[PDB]
Amino acid sequence: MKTIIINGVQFNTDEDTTILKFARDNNIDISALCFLNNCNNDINKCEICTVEVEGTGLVTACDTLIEDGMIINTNSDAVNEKIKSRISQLLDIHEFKCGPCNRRENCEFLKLVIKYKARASKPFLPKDKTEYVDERSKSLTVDRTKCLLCGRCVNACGKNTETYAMKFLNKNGKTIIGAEDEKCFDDTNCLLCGQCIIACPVAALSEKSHMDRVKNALNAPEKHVIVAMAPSVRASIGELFNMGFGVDVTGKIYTALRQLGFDKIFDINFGADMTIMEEATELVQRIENNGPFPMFTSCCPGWVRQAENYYPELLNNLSSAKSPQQIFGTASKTYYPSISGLDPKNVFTVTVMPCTSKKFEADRPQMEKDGLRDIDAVITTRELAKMIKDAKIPFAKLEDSEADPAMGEYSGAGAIFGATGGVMEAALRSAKDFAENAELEDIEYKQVRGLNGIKEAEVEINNNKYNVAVINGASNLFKFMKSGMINEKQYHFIEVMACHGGCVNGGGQPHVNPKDLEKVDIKKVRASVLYNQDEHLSKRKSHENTALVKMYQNYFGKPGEGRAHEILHFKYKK
Ligand code: SF4
Ligand code: SF4
Ligand code: SF4
Ligand code: SF4
Ligand code: FES
Repeated sequence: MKTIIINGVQFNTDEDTTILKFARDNNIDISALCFLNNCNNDINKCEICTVEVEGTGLVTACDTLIEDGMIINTNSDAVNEKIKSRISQLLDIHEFKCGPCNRRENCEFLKLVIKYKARASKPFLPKDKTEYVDERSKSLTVDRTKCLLCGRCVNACGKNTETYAMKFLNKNGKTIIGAEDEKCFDDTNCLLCGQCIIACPVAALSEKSHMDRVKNALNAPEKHVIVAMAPSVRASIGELFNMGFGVDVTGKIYTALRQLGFDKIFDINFGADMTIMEEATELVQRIENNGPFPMFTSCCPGWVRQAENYYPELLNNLSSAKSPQQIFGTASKTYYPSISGLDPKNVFTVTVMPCTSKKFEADRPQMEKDGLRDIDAVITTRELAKMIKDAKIPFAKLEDSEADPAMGEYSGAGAIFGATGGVMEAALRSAKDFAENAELEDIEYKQVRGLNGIKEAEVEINNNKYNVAVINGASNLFKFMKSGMINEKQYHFIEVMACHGGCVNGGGQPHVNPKDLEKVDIKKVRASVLYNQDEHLSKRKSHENTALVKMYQNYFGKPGEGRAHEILHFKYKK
């Protein structure tokens, strides 16, 4: 029993832990800023977690271990004035104009300024932002008038991806963050996964806006504007409307989209089922052809960039199926006209994604046919929330509506795509029926679910054994390759997601404050929505999607051949 005193209350504990963590454990208020992902900003520590230890002085609670005999005061005048001082110093480098700011409603810094009634010694009022802003990327943007130089993005990049594509740079004698050599991120090894954005406490890192593309298309009378959301959006956007965590808001989204004026409400889960039709078919062909193995998924553009940038020799092993977004988009410019009378050139296709890398994918030059882009705009979950709020739509009390079914129906296999191992599970449900010419009732592959960084399973397909792996996060791809794990056995099919937890933890998702992250397992809670959908859907195999089956039978023919192979696939040369 360590005996410690905090603010004159006695605690007895066997724990070995920091002052911050014990304080959070025991409902004692200590502020923190740079501490995230189980670090601090090791050079240039923020000191916002300052406390007083009697007999020692002011210490940073986030990395100071409790010890027997400790007497700690978290709220003395000397403590508070130190913290207020540090915040004041940050205000001197911060353009404090919250009105038009994209983090106005959930900013960690604003909360601290209010809490400590901090004041700049000199307001920072840059009158040329162009010098502080980098909007070159198709996916990320930087506004250094907001940057606290807290290093959370640098550490998050390193931990989540191990690319270290986000760096501290010396620019003109001054420290900034940015890409290697202050290049555009896209021109570096960066995956464009946005985990750096998710780690940022302020509006310094953001997604590259596609809001003007959307606005202009909705305002163009001749454009017919389709919208379709990713699996994960329905499991997360409610967080930005005060509804809490793990709330299924699918039906409210469809209603909001109609109120925003979109012409057709479809769903990327339909594209997920399409990807499975193509990719399960391809896997069966590879089985019949004795390879080449392994086949890797190709639906995560962060992973595609990782392969391009670090494992180009694996590109010909990637599934040729387009991702759900791009396969959907392709069909929206071909099949959808065929059942509507729309001129394909007037269809404008918008997706809503939990992802920043999806904007790069959509903008890839060859992701088009007959001069028509597969996908014309990609907005993140955050961008859609802003749109809904700007339109004054009372989201939390909307009535549910349904999608337009022709490219809107989805199976429970497509529904689970947004969680790590979801693609794998979905794919196996169709590949085993396909390979065995059977309709199997046993379809749950729990072995590939959950938050382990690398997962594996042995699957029997048509009386032979196959090995599959699920790589959960870009850093785990590096581990899997570098460790040689990939050689313990012949792998046949491998899912890779760049974001840990899969797309539910993508870089376009709602920010979560670090204290909530401490009490809510965001990856699991968001994923649970998706798995619950699967449990209640009447179709749980992609090839049982009735609108999809109609689409292949009337328009595309059989997967992996004919029209489908010719326009629903994409291969990477580099
Ligand atoms: S980053 Fe935060 S404190 Fe700074 S202007 Fe935006 S909302 Fe205000
Ligand atoms: S987008 Fe991903 S890889 Fe690039 S700097 Fe951010 S966290 Fe690192
Ligand atoms: S961009 Fe954001 S996370 Fe990175 S150092 Fe600046 S304030 Fe911190
Ligand atoms: S895991 Fe999903 S959100 Fe993350 S980069 Fe890949 S596609 Fe995007
Ligand atoms: S939160 Fe402890 S030094 Fe930054």
